Amino acid sequence: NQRIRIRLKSFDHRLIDQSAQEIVETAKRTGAQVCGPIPMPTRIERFNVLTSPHVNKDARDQYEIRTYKRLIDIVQPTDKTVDALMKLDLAAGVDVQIAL
Amino acid sequence: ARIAGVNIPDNKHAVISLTYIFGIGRHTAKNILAAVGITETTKIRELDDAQLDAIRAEVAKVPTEGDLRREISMNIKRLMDLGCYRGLRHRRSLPVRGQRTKTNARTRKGPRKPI
Amino acid sequence: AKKGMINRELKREKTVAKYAAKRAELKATIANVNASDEERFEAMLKLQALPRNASPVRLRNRCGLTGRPHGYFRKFGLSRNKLRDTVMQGDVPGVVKASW
Amino acid sequence: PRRRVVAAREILPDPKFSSQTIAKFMNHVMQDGKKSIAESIVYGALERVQEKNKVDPVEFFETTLEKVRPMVEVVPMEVRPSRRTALAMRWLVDAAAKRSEKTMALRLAGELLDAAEGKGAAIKKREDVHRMAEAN
Amino acid sequence: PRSLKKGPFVDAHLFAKVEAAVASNSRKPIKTWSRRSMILPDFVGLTISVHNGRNHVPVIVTEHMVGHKLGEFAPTRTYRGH
Amino acid sequence: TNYGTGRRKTATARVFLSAGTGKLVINNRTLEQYFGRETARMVVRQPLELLEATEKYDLYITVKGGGIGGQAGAIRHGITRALIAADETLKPVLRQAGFVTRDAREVERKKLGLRKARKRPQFSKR
RNA sequence: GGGAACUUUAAGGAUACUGCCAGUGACAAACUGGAGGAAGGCGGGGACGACGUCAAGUCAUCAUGGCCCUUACGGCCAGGGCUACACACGUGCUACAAUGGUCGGUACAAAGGGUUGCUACACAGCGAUGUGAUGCUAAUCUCAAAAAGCCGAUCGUAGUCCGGAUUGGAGUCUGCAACUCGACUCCAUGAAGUCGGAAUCGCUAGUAAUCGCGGAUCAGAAUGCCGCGGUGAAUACGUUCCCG
Repeated sequence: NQRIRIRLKSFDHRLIDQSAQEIVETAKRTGAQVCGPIPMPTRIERFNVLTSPHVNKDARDQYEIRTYKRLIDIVQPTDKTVDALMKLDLAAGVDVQIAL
Repeated sequence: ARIAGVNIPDNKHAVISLTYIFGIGRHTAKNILAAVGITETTKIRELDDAQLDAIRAEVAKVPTEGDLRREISMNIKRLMDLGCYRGLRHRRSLPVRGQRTKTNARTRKGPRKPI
Repeated sequence: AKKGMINRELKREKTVAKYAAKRAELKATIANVNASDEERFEAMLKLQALPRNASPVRLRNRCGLTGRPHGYFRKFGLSRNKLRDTVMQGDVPGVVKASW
Repeated sequence: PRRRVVAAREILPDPKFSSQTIAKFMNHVMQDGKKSIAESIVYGALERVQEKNKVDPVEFFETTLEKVRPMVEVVPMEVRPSRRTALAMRWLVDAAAKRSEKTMALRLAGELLDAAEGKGAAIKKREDVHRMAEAN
Repeated sequence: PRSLKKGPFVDAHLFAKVEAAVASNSRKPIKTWSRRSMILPDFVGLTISVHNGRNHVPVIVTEHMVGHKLGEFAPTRTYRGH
Repeated sequence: TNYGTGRRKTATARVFLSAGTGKLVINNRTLEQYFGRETARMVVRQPLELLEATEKYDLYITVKGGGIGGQAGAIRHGITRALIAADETLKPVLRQAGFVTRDAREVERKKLGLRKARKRPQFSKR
């Protein structure tokens, strides 16, 4: 019943999807059964920034930053699974959390 | 009916009629009616003399008209005599609780005074 | 901002950092029911006897680059003028122009 | 609009009688999106007139609206068929408000009943309109 | 106003000066910038010179002043009319 | 037996249509218990009234999101789609009635510098 | 327990091109109408601002030529002020009520925030709130009650059971500290106001109107600003007139 739960967070959805696909392929190569990746709801933060140095209240730039989240479940892990997942390299811009 | 020296309306519900007395609001009216035992939807004109006396007994337990106006007058006069900041505002007929006076002080000031 | 104002904020931050533990202990003792009323009163006097700059309500968030005291955006630690410039040239990861 | 000519909006018939006249009258009665209150008022008025006289509400309303309907407005000008109904409903609305019944539905039912036989304030308004019209 | 569970607030230096005078009986005014301190029953019978922004205004503390802050008797703005 | 999904102003309705005697239930409630104003109930009932099949079907309906009007419109759309998924030849009549069209109008976003989507603050030359 | 159907979540794709049918323009560009389709002629909205104009705005975000001060025009501190008040103007909020006020019962959202934080639940208080305690680093727990809406009762046109300014008294919380100068709670008080002159403003559809919800700043302090959804209209004959 040793289930490995992997949570991925990123600011770039292409990066997060590539990382999730690589993780899933790495697990399937070893031969475990995997569930996902499952896309969690995205967080969107918005900001209103004045563009003029002194006085133009209606002249603003609107920015946003999104946080994408993926969930992966690994069940019936082979002994090689944990070692391969730990040996997997850390891609920049993606945060990976593993819970046993 | 005459209660506490004033003639409250007779054709209204008791809980609304009792608010015509100075110093008695809706909450106090409901308190008095509950303490006496009279329902709030009963009209004044359909109450008997014993119930009126019972209501008068409860009304006598709170400051209503002359005592309350006297107390408020003394409270303001004490500040004006002491000369604190609130007393000065009362003397000058200006807002007392920190509101702006550059604009919007007409309740305290009265109608606009042309220059 | 003037350099004196920045040094003033630095000094206040250092004082807040220095007096953090004693202030927390004093407030805990104040809020401690089991302590006697005399002990709570003494703790209140001790807390009132601390230097003013020990209190954190006198800290003002300033831009990490210029020291501007208006328009802070806690998330980036930069005032709006520097935030616009740094965002629009690509130095802030994940932030893009928002349209919806 | 200078160059472009815009088509007139098409509104759905009311769910109860499938009458666009009733729907448009309800739209005129409604304020700030309270279509439920407008429906209550209009349907109450129609039920009231129906119980007073056993006549189809749609037929009664259309006959009365035709009676109140002006061929000219107010300084005389000419009007088109749409403006005729618009002004008829407009004048019919106000007199019910100035009436004295306890609810708006009762007030409007009474106003319709009084305008159908010609002793209505909307009828008086139309009389003012046309006695103004013969001036030119 | 300040919570009753905390008690009245008096600045330590002003309280010490008042206590010293009351232990003694000296009648010289006590000069202070502490406009925010609350007037206590011990203050009664003393002259406190409260700063008002540019000057120290003398206040002779009577019984009716108890419960007020010291700054209420030293106004800070000057106005005579338009 | 047959299924339909209706959408109107952020409201989604799942409709399950089978053969029966006119039973109707929305979120484990009667139509009267769910919709207070009768126009919403009439909007819900339009599709079967136009087909004269009110007592020939049983409806199991769930709805989520939106308000009373939006939910009523979504239920009508779902009922129409479920009917079409049962009898394909029924679609022209419902299309003439106008029920198969998905109403795509939605709340317009507030815009920078305006009080609302279109409303603008009061202007003065002086 | 279970299922992978449906809603949804979120990545990748398909679809609309006058494509088909019927007339016109010119023998064109174009224009008119119809079927199918979720959508038909740019389907809706956002971002994106040509060559240039105004010695337009910013030396107080920042940088920078020149000029000026150097026991002071630099630096540190406590208190005060930026909150004043015979007046005038701009932008708003709340009302003048019955399509409403109050009371009782009962429905339906979207988006966003939460670890020096949000807090289930229990006890105490009329209440702001306090104490104990539980889950949550969150599609998991929480802010949270949506409100207008529907049903019933009452009020019956009164300056009122409308309105909620002002003032008296008593409190809670943040904060070293609410006098000048905070927010909120309770009792009492109950102002102007009965729809607003000359004139003037916004808006062409999920718009106007109306109803509630969230966030940035932030110890505390929004009727402002930036967003979110609910209910949901009226009218456009036309280019004389007014503006650019």
